[PDB]
Amino acid sequence: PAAVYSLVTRTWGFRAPNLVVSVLGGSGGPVLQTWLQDLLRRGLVRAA
Amino acid sequence: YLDELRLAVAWNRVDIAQSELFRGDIQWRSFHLEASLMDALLNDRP
Repeated sequence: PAAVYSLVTRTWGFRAPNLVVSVLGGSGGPVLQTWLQDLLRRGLVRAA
Repeated sequence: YLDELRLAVAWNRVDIAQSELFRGDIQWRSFHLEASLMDALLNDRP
């Protein structure tokens, strides 16, 4: 993966990151209750 | 068939479309938008 990191940093115009969070879950696909939408709509985008 | 977005575009109120689109209670389909854009273009609602 050193090659693909060098690809993303060098060739394509992306800047090197400062913070890598990784959302990793499965709800199965119904609509989620409202405060989870508030959490992903306030905490993982404004900070990001 | 009467729906909500076409009735909102027939009026001039924007906040009804704001709440209906941004509200997460019902996931929106594609046919409603694809039909209602045709009525939005004709009556000059930019």
